[PDB]
Amino acid sequence: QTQEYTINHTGGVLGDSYVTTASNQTSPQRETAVLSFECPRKFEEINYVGQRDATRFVPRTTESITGSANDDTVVDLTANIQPVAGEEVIAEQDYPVAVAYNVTQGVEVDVVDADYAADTVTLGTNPADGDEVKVWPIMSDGDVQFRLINQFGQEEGRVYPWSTPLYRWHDFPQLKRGREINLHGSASWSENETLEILLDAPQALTWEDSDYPRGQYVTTLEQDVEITL
Amino acid sequence: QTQEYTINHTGGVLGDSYVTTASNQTSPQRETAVLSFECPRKFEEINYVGQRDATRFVPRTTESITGSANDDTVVDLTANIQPVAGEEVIAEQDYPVAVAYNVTQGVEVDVVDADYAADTVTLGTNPADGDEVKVWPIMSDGDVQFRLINQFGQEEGRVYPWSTPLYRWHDFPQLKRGREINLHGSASWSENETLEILLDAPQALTWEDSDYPRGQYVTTLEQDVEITL
Amino acid sequence: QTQEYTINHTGGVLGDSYVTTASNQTSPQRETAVLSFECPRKFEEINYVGQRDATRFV
Amino acid sequence: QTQEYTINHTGGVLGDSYVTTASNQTSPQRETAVLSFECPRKFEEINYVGQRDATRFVPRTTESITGSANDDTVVDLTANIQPVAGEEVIAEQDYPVAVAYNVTQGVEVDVVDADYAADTVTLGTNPADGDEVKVWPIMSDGDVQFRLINQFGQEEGRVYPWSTPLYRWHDFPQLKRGREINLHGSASWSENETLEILLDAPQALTWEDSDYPRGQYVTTLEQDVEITL
Amino acid sequence: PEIGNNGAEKQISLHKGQPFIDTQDVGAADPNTPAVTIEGPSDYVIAIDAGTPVAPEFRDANGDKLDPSTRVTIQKCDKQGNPLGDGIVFSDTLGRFEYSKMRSDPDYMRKTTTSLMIDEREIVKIFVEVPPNANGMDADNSRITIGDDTSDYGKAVGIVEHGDLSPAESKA
Amino acid sequence: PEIGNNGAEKQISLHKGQPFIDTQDVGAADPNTPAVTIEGPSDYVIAIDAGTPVAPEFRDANGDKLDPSTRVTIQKCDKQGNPLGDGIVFSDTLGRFEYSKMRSDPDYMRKTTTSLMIDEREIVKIFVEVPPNANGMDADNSRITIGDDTSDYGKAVGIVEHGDLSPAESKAVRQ
Amino acid sequence: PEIGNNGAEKQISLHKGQPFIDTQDVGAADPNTPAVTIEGPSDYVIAIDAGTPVAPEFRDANGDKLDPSTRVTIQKCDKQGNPLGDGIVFSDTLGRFEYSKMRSDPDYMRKTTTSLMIDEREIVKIFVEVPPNANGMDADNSRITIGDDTSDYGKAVGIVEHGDLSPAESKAVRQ
Repeated sequence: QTQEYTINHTGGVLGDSYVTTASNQTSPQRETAVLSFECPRKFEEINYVGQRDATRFVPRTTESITGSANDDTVVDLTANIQPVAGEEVIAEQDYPVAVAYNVTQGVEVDVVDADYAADTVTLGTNPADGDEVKVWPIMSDGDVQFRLINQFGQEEGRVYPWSTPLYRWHDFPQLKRGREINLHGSASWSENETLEILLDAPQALTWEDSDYPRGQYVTTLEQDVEITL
Repeated sequence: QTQEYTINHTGGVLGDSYVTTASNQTSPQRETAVLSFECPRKFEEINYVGQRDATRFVPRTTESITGSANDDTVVDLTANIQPVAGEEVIAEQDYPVAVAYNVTQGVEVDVVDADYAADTVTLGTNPADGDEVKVWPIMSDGDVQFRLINQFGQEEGRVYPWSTPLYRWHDFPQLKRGREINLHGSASWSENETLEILLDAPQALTWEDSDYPRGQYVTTLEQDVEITL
Repeated sequence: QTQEYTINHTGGVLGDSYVTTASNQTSPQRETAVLSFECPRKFEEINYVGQRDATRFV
Repeated sequence: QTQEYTINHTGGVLGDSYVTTASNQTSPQRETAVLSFECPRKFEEINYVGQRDATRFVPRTTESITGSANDDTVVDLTANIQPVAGEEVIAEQDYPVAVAYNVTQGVEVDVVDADYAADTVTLGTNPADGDEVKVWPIMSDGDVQFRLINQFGQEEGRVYPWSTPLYRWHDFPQLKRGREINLHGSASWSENETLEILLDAPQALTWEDSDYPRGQYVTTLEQDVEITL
Repeated sequence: PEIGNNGAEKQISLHKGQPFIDTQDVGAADPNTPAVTIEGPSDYVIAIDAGTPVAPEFRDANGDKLDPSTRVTIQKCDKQGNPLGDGIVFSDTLGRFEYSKMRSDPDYMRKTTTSLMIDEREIVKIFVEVPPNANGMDADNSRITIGDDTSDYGKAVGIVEHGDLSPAESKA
Repeated sequence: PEIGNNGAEKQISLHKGQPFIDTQDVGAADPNTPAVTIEGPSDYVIAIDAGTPVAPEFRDANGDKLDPSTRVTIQKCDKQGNPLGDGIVFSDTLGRFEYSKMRSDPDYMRKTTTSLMIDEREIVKIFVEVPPNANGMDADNSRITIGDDTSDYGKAVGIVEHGDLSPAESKAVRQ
Repeated sequence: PEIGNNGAEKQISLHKGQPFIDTQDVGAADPNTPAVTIEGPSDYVIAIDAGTPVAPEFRDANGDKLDPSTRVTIQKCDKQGNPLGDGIVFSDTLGRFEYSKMRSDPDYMRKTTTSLMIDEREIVKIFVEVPPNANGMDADNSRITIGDDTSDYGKAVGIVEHGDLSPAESKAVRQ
């Protein structure tokens, strides 16, 4: 009867219809709904348990600059920054804190290091004047949470009262049992009822850019759940 | 009544007077006294226990070279060398095995790697001819030990007969419980009585240079103790 | 055994060593420590009682 | 009575006579016998147990190229390739995946990296035209197994039916208890009876080259056994 | 010479270079196509316990890892290549392995969820879901491994010859 | 929809971005102030067990770690910023954490010494002793964390609404 | 002052810079000699348990590691440099240590096979087998260490003064 699956921000067991993504909002700090999963017709019910079900959620943002004659090799940012689980070094991390891509030169761009104290990052390359650039740094200073919807956009409850910060979420090394993250709360729902994963943070996150090298979908969520067939 | 403090090679709970430092001796291999702590007037007594009290002791040495027209980028040494707890890589270590500083160019100097087999180390930069240099590599091939003094320069006993090698001291990754170092012996003393920390090794260690970037005091000791107020 | 003395911001029964003075701080309003008295080696103990012991601080 | 020794592809407790080595065959894929150990006169018996006795076996091959005017800095290979336990980086491995030596310039040759997907490897140096070269890359795509011989070249049985691939053998990090390799089967023999270690793979391995820097004997085997005096 | 009569329940592992296994290239958005097929040999019985390690190491044709949003699903099948809902195990994502230390580390070692069994003629498939506008799988560089022989950590795949034990038919 | 009636003794953790916590910069040779102040919210009760993890991760304004001879002291207080000797916990040095793996590793995870409790209106302070001729603390980059939610290792901070339980007042008087 | 009356069974380790140990250079294809000799001091008794760590870290004169096909063998001897087959321990290859992390890591920490004891006047030798056409050993840089003091991991070498205990002679005869 019961199984233990993973569910992702796209498709998976659902089929890309009863998922929906969305960005947050910047100027009004508000508890937006960045993702939501609706139980399809075919399942009987879905469960969700804390301290039983593992999780992963790698968000990012997007920013841009303008090429100049001066040898920049460094860019400021609008988002608080830190390393992935802490380290000054690049390529030792579980994943890159930041990625950069040049529109003109359709190539990746490495990263040397950064201050990780102020909103700063180094670039290893020397961008030319007029060249367009994009960057997908780490995100910080946010809160994440869950809530349930009974088919109508009509809340009935909340999985767990207190929000967990995405900041801390990046801080812990993920994907290690014993050190794996496990939120609290014990939810369950049935056909056409929705779980919404909600965000409260200033910086504008992303889901799709169509010019990101390390995979198509920039960010990701991967959550464990229990299903009754 | 009782507490568990740390004590350092400077000041701390004592006040920089009832500490004293000293270098070793090179040509006569002798059990010098590199550090010593005298119990001040105000305390009642001090205790010291093995397998209870943690410890740290990072020593180094000093050497110098002379700039030349030829692109050196490597220097030999007079001290046996190894990595900090073992690794070929730099900046992964708990701390740098070696530091270098140029007198003319008042800047740090990075390190690439080294052979770690013979008395060798690489430099990443290209020193100029005539430029003066200093280097503070790791130290090796030594022994450390303890002894007590009853106010007079007059020994009464020895904490633990057998010396532990500083070589091994560097080899273990420090500051990890379970892997933390804990010597043996159970000592205790009272007012104006001294504990001397002694060294037996060839190479000339240091305590102060006034031109070392990573802090003022080059070497360090940090020991746990128990105190009766 | 017991006596009733006065103690001052300098010397007195102590000897100018186990006193210490200090100024306050202006921009961060903080509970600074402007004076302090350390019981010397020679005494046995010191007491202090309210509604028993007078005071002055100019 | 009983001890726990190591035995090697040369000498050791035996004496270099009752060992024998041999290469494999290439065009007819056949279960050759690359090594064999004959119990000497002096012992009483030898035992061998799986999940009790550790093991190591580092094989390689040999190939050659021809110097050219063009700056090669890369060579293809005839053997499937991967890193030592996996990593893109060189000098972090438990041992080098590949070694190269120039006949003219009697010196080692470092390695930068490789694709590790196709039969490819990079060279850090710039070989000259006409210079002769040798290379001893990792080996892959093979099977290893055991069998016993009763003094006559006349098999009686087989230690364990199913072969283990040398590919996997390289994949696991060796020499770690818990992660150490331990085959299956429980064999035992007596005076002048032989254990043959057999190979089934295309590429021509080696045992001796007389021009290999990192030791004389290129490949190696080191197996644990139990002996009755 | 002397060899010990090892137990019939032999401890084994699966990989590409075997006869009763096969693979085939995959493009993009192709769930129904199995990247890898396994079949029970004749007169043998395979057993995969619930705490069995799992280890796919797929690649791109250029020698790269694929989009970690990609999904992998091991799944048992009835005969005639027919899948089943029950008995499935290891519905995981292609990311979050760290292939460098994956088999190396008991931490990175991802295990299955529930037990499993393979009667003499049965099938187990490995479906893959790649998002579109991505690179395809290359069979020359891809690989599967399951079970953990040769390590005190992890579990191993049990195998037995059907013709030895009498209640093997009852267990099947 | 269905949600489970989770127990009142909720398992939580503390950090900078909360209302009932505050911080402010610190200079040098400067014990008396709380670099970080905590206060009990209204009609709640917080509980910190003895095996509770602790994790200060202070910084310098330029983005560096400070002199490891620096000292940190958590300390309970009576109301009115009035400290108390008993009930003090976590008198530690600023060194010997290895902030990289500190919370991450149960080894590096430094726990408290004794139990602790916070009645509805009480204070817990975090004093810092920096040696002179050193750099000061910068509140933008500093941080405290205590308790270990979201991990089989470590413990978590208990919380309960005072209005729910009847012996909440009894435990408050018990301290 | 006060010192604790530590037990007679003291926990110790061996290394080059001691009086009751010695070494000397070695060439190639050269089994018979002890590269390193150990001897029991007078009126003492050394004990080496079966789970004792071992750590040879030999070198070449130019400062390199040798051919890992090289072999090391610790071996007990009767008096007079007279080896014995029984009681041998640690027949290992010179490779497969990873000297960088060898003592450091309990994984890499290679232990002995069986127990061992050294009566007051006895010998333990360390023979080395280098294949020919290889570089020789250099005593200036070589080293042995056995036992693991100063770590919760590993074991330590026991020592006792023979004159203290009465059954010291009984254990000596027991071997």
